[PDB]
Amino acid sequence: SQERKNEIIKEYARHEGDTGSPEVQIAVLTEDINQLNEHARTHKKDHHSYRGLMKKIGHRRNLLAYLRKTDIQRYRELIQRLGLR
Amino acid sequence: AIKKYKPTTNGRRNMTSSDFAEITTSTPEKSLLQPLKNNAGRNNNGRITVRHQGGGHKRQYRVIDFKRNKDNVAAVVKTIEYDPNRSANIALVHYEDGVKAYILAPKGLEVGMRLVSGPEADIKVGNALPLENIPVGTVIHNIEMKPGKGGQLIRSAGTSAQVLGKEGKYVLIRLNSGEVRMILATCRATIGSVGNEQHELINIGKAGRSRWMRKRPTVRGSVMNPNDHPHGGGEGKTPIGRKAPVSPWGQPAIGYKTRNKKAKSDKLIVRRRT
RNA sequence: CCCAUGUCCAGGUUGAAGGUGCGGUAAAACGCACUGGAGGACCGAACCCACGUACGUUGAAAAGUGCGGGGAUGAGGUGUG
RNA sequence: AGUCGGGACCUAAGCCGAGGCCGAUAGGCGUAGGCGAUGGACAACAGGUUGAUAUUCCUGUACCAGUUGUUUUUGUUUGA
RNA sequence: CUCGUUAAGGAACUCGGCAAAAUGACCCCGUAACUUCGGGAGAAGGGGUGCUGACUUCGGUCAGCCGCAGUGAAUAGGCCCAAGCGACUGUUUAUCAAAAACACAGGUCUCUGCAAAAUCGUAAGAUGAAGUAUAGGGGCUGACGCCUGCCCGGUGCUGGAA
RNA sequence: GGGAGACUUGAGUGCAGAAGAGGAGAGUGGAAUUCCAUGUGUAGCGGUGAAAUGCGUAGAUAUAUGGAGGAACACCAGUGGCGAAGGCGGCUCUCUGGUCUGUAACUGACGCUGAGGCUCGAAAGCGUGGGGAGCAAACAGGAUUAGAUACCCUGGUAGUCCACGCCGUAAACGAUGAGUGCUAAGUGUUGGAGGGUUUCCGCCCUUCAGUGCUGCAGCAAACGCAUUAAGCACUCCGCCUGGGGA
RNA sequence: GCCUAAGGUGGGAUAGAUGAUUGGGGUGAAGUCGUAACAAGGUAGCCGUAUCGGAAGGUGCGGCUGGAUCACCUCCU
RNA sequence: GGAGGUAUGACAA
Ligand SMILES: [K+]
Ligand SMILES: [K+]
Ligand SMILES: [K+]
Ligand SMILES: [K+]
Ligand SMILES: [K+]
Ligand SMILES: [K+]
Ligand SMILES: [K+]
Ligand SMILES: [K+]
Ligand SMILES: [K+]
Ligand SMILES: [K+]
Ligand SMILES: [K+]
Ligand SMILES: [K+]
Ligand SMILES: [K+]
Ligand SMILES: [K+]
Ligand SMILES: [K+]
Ligand SMILES: [K+]
Ligand SMILES: [K+]
Ligand SMILES: [K+]
Ligand SMILES: [K+]
Ligand SMILES: [K+]
Ligand SMILES: [K+]
Ligand SMILES: [K+]
Ligand SMILES: [K+]
Ligand SMILES: [K+]
Ligand SMILES: [K+]
Ligand SMILES: [K+]
Ligand SMILES: [K+]
Ligand SMILES: [K+]
Ligand SMILES: [Mg+2]
Ligand SMILES: [Mg+2]
Ligand SMILES: [Mg+2]
Ligand SMILES: [Mg+2]
Ligand SMILES: [Mg+2]
Ligand SMILES: [Mg+2]
Ligand SMILES: [Mg+2]
Ligand SMILES: [Mg+2]
Ligand SMILES: [Mg+2]
Ligand SMILES: [Mg+2]
Ligand SMILES: [Mg+2]
Ligand SMILES: [Mg+2]
Ligand SMILES: [Mg+2]
Ligand SMILES: [Mg+2]
Ligand SMILES: [Mg+2]
Ligand SMILES: [Mg+2]
Ligand SMILES: [Mg+2]
Ligand SMILES: [Mg+2]
Ligand SMILES: [Mg+2]
Ligand SMILES: [Mg+2]
Ligand SMILES: [Mg+2]
Ligand SMILES: [Mg+2]
Ligand SMILES: [Mg+2]
Ligand SMILES: [Mg+2]
Ligand SMILES: [Mg+2]
Ligand SMILES: [Mg+2]
Ligand SMILES: [Mg+2]
Ligand SMILES: [Mg+2]
Ligand SMILES: [Mg+2]
Ligand SMILES: [Mg+2]
Ligand SMILES: [Mg+2]
Ligand SMILES: [Mg+2]
Ligand SMILES: [Mg+2]
Ligand SMILES: [Mg+2]
Repeated sequence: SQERKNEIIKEYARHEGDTGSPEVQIAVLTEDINQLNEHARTHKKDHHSYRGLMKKIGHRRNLLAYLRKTDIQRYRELIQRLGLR
Repeated sequence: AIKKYKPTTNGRRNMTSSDFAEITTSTPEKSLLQPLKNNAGRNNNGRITVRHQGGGHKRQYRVIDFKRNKDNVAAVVKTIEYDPNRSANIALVHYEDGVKAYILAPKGLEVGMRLVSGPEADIKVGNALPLENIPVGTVIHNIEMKPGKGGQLIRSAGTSAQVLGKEGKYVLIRLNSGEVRMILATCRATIGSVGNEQHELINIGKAGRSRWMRKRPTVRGSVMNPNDHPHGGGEGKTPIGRKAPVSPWGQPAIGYKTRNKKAKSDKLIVRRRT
């Protein structure tokens, strides 16, 4: 949903008008991942959709790895805000 | 669901039971309990008339409302309860006027559903309507054979029947056995199928459990004496050694039909099965 | 054999499911601890039973005794009606 | 023995069973209603005493159900 | 007859190690094949046990003392390898047989649409069941695992109806 | 290579658009087959190279009206589309993945590959429970034959279908790992984008991403590949070292 | 008295030799049975799987062309 | 013209 996506983008924007940035991308990915996890539990046999979920998870992992390498403090803040490990 | 016990003991080995997840409470309704004695297969003459029955756990009878003839008010499903007397679970329901009752629990029933009975009730699981009001293809249970007598057919756990069509004052029904027959259109039925479908899959596991469930041991006729059973006698293990296997009283036990040949209900039974 | 209603089973042992914590993962499965206390579960008195043997065999006894033996929360024992 | 156990309390299994049902005879079955404890309900204990009884007798101190009477309050038919 | 001891040997006895002997408690170490992963398992095989001091974190440890011997008496599993049968706990010929026999959970076949079938009864009336085909009766097989071949001519059953 | 910065081309996000049998769930439509019921109706039907078994006077086949139920989706349909691969074709709705094209607002190398792992994975097969029309291993019978445990014919169980769970293999193939850049053209077609026309439709030019065909350079043992390389290069991975035994 | 070589006992681990018997595999100038494959190999072959059969093998489902001949469609020349 | 779809036969010579 674009409206939900936009609200998350505004919430986690590094600064005004910042659509693209580790925080924004990771947060948006996390919400998609949670929503898609619910879809998967509803449709255990939706293997094709599950593949896209795995790709999102991998992309979110890569963004987290980059962010931790770049600014560890921003990494800590983001994981706390999103409740990640 | 069905939970399988770890083989901690040879008795427990291969045993399974239900988790009773659906059951919401273990305290039945005092007003609806009635005392029941274990007849143990003995009639008023005191003779054993049905073998292999007796012993086992004590039970209290729960008064089930098979009639579902209280159409004035809605009944809210309060609880889903275990019933020792029948394979299916029961549901305690409160009528808005304050009358408490038990019904069979259909598959998919949930606490809070507001069931209704009568011609105008919508076609929802747990509702009760005369068969004439139930659209073809619907799955039903707790069917009564005579108007006002109360549901008699399709009451075991997981069973269900389907409405096939109408004709005259009768309604065409496929029963759980696969038999198709006519049933008087004024007879009522409950929409849905009887819950607790998993009941069939339980593995009893040990002899003591059958004894709890009031089944006494079954002795094969082939190991009795000739004066006890037509199969009795003979040196060592023996084959049947007759034209056909028979019950203890000589009734053939494989394929020999027993339904009365001049049954009045043949006129209504359209297609038989079993 | 069964029905209704009572009642009995010293004392030890083992540690099922489940639960909690910590690991682990995107979430899991899963792993480790702790907790938990299942069982026609284990050892063993009372109780019930009756496998071996000796003796007894005009017996202490018209079926027993001595030494051992099996079950012992169960398909259990047993009382009253 | 008012107090313990039982009866004048209750019911389970089972049994009897007005009418009733069924049946060569005899009778069989059974409704209402009853009977039926091994269960429910239910007011007293300590000590002493005899050769032999004791929560039963005696001493002490109680409790339960009820009657009569005195007194005290309150209600008498918009009535406790 | 009941019981104790017995040189050397140690099953040579005997149908057969029958009987007896031996093992026996607690603590510690340690423990195989196989397995349904639970077990097997108290496997097996070993070690310690008394008394007096000292110190103990209170369970020990260190030191010393005594005897042939320290759960000093009584009460307490013998064990292992392998094969057949039965899966298992159970049940059985009161009073010569306790078992491989019966039961059993599981499997399968079949009957039964409800005044069900089945059974007791001349009947009424009952049980089945205040249950309703995931239920009830009957036959066979008997945990579990892998499987269960060919024959419908004959006899039964089921259907058919010229 | 490390450390402190900067950058936007790779990569991703935002914004605006495009297509699709991508997946999952619940419904639902018509043709046809088989069976069932009922009319008509009579002696065949069916089948082969030729026959027979078989079905049919207990009235078959055919034929007409219905009923039941199962499976697959004619026409559209197209080196057409989509998916990582296996694969996905009636229609509707719900949930849901990816791809492509613009744009240049955003981040500022965040990327590629990837042992071990994990996931997915045709068909057959296996377990539990369902379902079962057609088809059809096994199997029965009739043929063919020297024989025919086959090809052919008549029947036919498992299976094929569904749910869940195993399995984890195929000539699972383009018999061609992934990523990136560079190196003549010509011509179809799918989905876009921009412009020059064109009243619109449409025609032309440019361009991106697919998808075919033809064909230089180059490569090759040859066959052939050739911007969808098997050409020219770089990175990472898997794999090969005579045949059999295996 | 501690320490400890050798020795003893015990249950395991591991290496080899050997063993009634048995399993597949290989070699052996002219043995028996058929003829599965190579041509359309006379039913195209092959791959996976399942099942059946003296034997090669047959059949079923799915897949590949590493498919002969012939008739169409779309593409290229 | 091309391309993707629809019964037996030793051995050596
Ligand atoms: K068991
Ligand atoms: K129940
Ligand atoms: K039996
Ligand atoms: K016999
Ligand atoms: K004895
Ligand atoms: K009294
Ligand atoms: K009493
Ligand atoms: K001797
Ligand atoms: K052992
Ligand atoms: K000593
Ligand atoms: K012991
Ligand atoms: K036995
Ligand atoms: K058994
Ligand atoms: K066996
Ligand atoms: K025994
Ligand atoms: K027996
Ligand atoms: K079996
Ligand atoms: K049975
Ligand atoms: K049999
Ligand atoms: K059985
Ligand atoms: K036969
Ligand atoms: K026959
Ligand atoms: K989409
Ligand atoms: K299957
Ligand atoms: K393929
Ligand atoms: K093109
Ligand atoms: K070699
Ligand atoms: K062939
Ligand atoms: Mg029975
Ligand atoms: Mg006998
Ligand atoms: Mg007889
Ligand atoms: Mg006999
Ligand atoms: Mg015999
Ligand atoms: Mg026990
Ligand atoms: Mg006694
Ligand atoms: Mg006995
Ligand atoms: Mg025992
Ligand atoms: Mg014991
Ligand atoms: Mg009393
Ligand atoms: Mg009477
Ligand atoms: Mg009378
Ligand atoms: Mg009292
Ligand atoms: Mg006295
Ligand atoms: Mg001696
Ligand atoms: Mg000696
Ligand atoms: Mg000897
Ligand atoms: Mg001798
Ligand atoms: Mg002995
Ligand atoms: Mg001692
Ligand atoms: Mg036994
Ligand atoms: Mg036993
Ligand atoms: Mg005896
Ligand atoms: Mg005996
Ligand atoms: Mg048997
Ligand atoms: Mg399949
Ligand atoms: Mg065929
Ligand atoms: Mg392979
Ligand atoms: Mg192109
Ligand atoms: Mg050939
Ligand atoms: Mg061929
Ligand atoms: Mg060929
Ligand atoms: Mg064949």
